[PDB]
Amino acid sequence: NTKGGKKGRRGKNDSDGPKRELIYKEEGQEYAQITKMLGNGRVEASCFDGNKRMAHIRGKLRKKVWMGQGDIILVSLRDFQDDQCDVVHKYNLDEARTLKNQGELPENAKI
Amino acid sequence: GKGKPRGLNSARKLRVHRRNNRWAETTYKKRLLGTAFKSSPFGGSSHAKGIVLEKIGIESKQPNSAIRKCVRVQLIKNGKKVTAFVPNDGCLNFVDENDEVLLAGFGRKGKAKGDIPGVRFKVVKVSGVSLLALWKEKKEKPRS
Amino acid sequence: PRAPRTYSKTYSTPKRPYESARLDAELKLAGEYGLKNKREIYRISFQLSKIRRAARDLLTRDEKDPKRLFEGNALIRRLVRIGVLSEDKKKLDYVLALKVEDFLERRLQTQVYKLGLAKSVHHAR
Amino acid sequence: MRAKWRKKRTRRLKRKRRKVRARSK
Amino acid sequence: LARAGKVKSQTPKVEKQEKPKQPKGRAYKRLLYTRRFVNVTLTNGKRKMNPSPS
Amino acid sequence: GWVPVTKLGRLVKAGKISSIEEIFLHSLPVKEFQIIDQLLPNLKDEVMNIKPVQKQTRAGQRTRFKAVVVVGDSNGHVGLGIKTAKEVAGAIRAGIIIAKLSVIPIRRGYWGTNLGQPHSLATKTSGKCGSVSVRLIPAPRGSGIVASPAVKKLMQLAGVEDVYTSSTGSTRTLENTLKAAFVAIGNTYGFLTPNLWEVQALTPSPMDVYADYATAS
Amino acid sequence: TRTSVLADALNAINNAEKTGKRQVLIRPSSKVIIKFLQVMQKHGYIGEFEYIDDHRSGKIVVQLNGRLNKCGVISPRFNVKIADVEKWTANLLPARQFGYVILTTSAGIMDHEEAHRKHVSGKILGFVY
RNA sequence: AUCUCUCUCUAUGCUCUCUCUC
RNA sequence: ACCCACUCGGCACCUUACGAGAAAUCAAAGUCUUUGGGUUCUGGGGGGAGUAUGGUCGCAAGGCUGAAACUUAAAGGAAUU
RNA sequence: UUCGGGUCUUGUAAUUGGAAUGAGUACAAUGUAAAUACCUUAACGAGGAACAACUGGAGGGCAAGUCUGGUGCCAGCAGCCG
Ligand SMILES: [Mg+2]
Ligand SMILES: [Mg+2]
Ligand SMILES: [Mg+2]
Ligand SMILES: [Mg+2]
Ligand SMILES: [Mg+2]
Ligand SMILES: [Mg+2]
Ligand SMILES: [Mg+2]
Ligand SMILES: [Mg+2]
Repeated sequence: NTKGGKKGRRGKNDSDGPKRELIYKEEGQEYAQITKMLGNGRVEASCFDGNKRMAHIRGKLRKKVWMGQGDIILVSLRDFQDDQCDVVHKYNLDEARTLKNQGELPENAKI
Repeated sequence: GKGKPRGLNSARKLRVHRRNNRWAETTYKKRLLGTAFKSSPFGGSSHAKGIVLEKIGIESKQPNSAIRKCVRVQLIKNGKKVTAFVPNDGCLNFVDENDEVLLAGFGRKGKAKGDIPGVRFKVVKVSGVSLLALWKEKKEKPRS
Repeated sequence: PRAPRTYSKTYSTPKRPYESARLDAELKLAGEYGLKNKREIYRISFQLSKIRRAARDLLTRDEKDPKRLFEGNALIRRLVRIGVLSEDKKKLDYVLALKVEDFLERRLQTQVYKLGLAKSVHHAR
Repeated sequence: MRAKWRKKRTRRLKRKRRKVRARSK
Repeated sequence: LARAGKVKSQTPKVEKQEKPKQPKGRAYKRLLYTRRFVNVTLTNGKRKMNPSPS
Repeated sequence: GWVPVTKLGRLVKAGKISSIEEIFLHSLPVKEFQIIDQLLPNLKDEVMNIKPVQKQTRAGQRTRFKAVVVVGDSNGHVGLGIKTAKEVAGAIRAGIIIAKLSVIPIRRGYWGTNLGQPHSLATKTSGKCGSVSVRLIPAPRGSGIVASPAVKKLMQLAGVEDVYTSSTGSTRTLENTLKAAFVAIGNTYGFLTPNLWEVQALTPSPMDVYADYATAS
Repeated sequence: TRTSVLADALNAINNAEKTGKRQVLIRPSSKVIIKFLQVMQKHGYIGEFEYIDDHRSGKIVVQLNGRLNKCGVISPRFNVKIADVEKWTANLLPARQFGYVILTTSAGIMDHEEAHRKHVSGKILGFVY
């Protein structure tokens, strides 16, 4: 079971596990809380840095991993542009908590 | 019984009918209303040049994905804001803002290419150097 | 200015560029008669096509009309002078046929190789 | 979608526009 | 990073081979003809041209 | 195992007929492809197109292949066939058989100058399978068969020197186009022209004359 | 109203041919139609035509061979010039040489070949084959 | 001329795609 | 008033195809590649759109007339599993 | 009888040669208002590395690879399908 059982979910197979290794920060890539989940693949997500941004879903997670409101997310910022940016990796709740404990992200937002 | 008139002295009417009908052929209408000059940023022209405002990486249409990379162009002749796509991989690293650039169509008689919405024009000659040449080493651009 | 300096196209490009059989035929002809350019073959075909057109026009005008008597005869004579057309074959229908192979055979490229002098077509060229 | 409804909506919009124009005048 | 200029910045540029000079114009055409219509060992089967290491 | 079932077939086997022309004249119910092979010696088996075809029934698709076959010599009589089947080769074979059974002659016509040897087409000839309409306008000597590649191939198989064609409808349905062409060709001989005019009296059928040899009792 | 009588007659003839019927009845008939029929007979496209050309308008009955294929008209009777006759033939006649384009010329109503022989073109009236 | 005559809520659902050799 | 025989005129059927259809179907949607019996009127991918602008006709509501920019590679017809 | 000669002619590979050439150069002569360039022409001029052909493509449409490494719904192609 993934979302709603279905006749049309057995033709997919998801492989990641709940016990997966947490992904760290990169260059031109940082952490965001989701302000409001917008339509058509767009999403309003406030970064942990201090900029408002406009986040966008790029492939991969577009159907595989569903997302909600107020989630800690990996965003690779546009190197040429700035206002439009893209989501790369969704973080789990446990994962988020671990990150918070570590102090890798700034302590400003709650899960 | 063949709706169009077929008489020997029936000619004028026929001609007028044909004329009237012609006005529904889209191409003909485009040619004759002057929409080639009145509307459209490339006003009758084939290879308009302009300058870069913003470097938006426009997200593509469906079945496909990926961020596509385009350029906001202020045309030098008319001065309309234009969304124009840049060919090849990371040619954006040769464009830069406030740089003069020559543009072309898309083998589409106007319209838009099969993945990029809003985009109508290829960026072809960045500062009169041409992008293809830049891509395959060949020639170097004036920049500094 | 001067004016009457007119430049003629002399060859026809085929309407379908990858119609395979045609291409193969062209290649074969090139192989046979040593040809740098497919435009050479095309050129010759264009010439032949022009001749054919003329012949067709003549045929359109009825049997033993003045035009037919003149122009057709002239064409036949011209062909005989080049060679190509056989001496038995002087009746416009033959002209309409003529193939494509014959024009690539009555030309210096082949005509040198025809009696010897080279022992190869490329050599002759 | 029904076309009649669309037509009705369009008519309503037109009416509104007319009213606006009148007000402006 | 999903940034412009990938692939060509990543892939190692393996240089062009020396190779003996493949002929021109007429000669090239002749060579092509020889390759395709003179002999071909695949007489029985198909009129295929380009093969594979398979 | 070349044993015939029909009487005509039996007759052909025995060797008391060597002419397909006679058969064409008397319009005979041929249902064995053997007959054509026996009489018409050299005929080129040519496959035009293999269309994938489906009927989506509950558990996935059902891929059948439709092959188009144009058979014939290079002098007058031309064969035409179509078959949907599971395996492709088998389908092709079936099509070939059908084409052979079909085989129809052409009234290979002229232009005016005559001179010699059966040339191109008799008349402006037409036929429609679907929307597709095929013209056959008899083209002067050397004016190479101008047509859809498929139609050109068919003409070549038939043994026509030079023809103009004109298309109408959606010709992208190649099978339909081919069918139309076949129909047009058929029409050529089924047309009254001053070369016919003078009536020739009816000759008795080989089926009626050699009836004693066709039956084994 | 029936506008072109000749056209209607030709249509009737064509229908009869299609059927396989070996007799017609042309309803209003007369003059032009008669001449057309005569021309056809000259080459033997129709067998024998007989009219009860009575005290009214005329009614033609055509006992025909059936060898005729099609026989057209064109009621916008175009003024044919001596050169574009070839073009017309190409358009209308099936074969290059079999069949007859009917011309109403100053010299009289006859086929195309005959017109050519006299070197007088006129107006197209119809065609057979 | 032989019928006979039954009954109501129930909203939505996002995860691709496929040909051969004749 | 009935019954048969005929017609003439009308609304319609049923049967076939021997035609025409892309088919479903059609005694006309037939005589249309063998393409011109006469004439009017309309349509030229879908959407934007019967919208915006004018004009008019209207007490008004609206009707007549009627775009373009842009926008996509389909929308749609009939049949089939 | 188990080859074979390759008896007759070709295709094939850096191998190795024996003969031509104009393109540049050019004494000059011609050309020409004067000189270019061409037409003529004595001297120098090719061993693949030279005296160097690119331009597009290779799923179909449409000729041409279920080759080799990289990227991994990213970068990108692609007129439309994809
Ligand atoms: Mg599974
Ligand atoms: Mg439209
Ligand atoms: Mg208005
Ligand atoms: Mg649809
Ligand atoms: Mg020189
Ligand atoms: Mg290349
Ligand atoms: Mg191919
Ligand atoms: Mg490429």
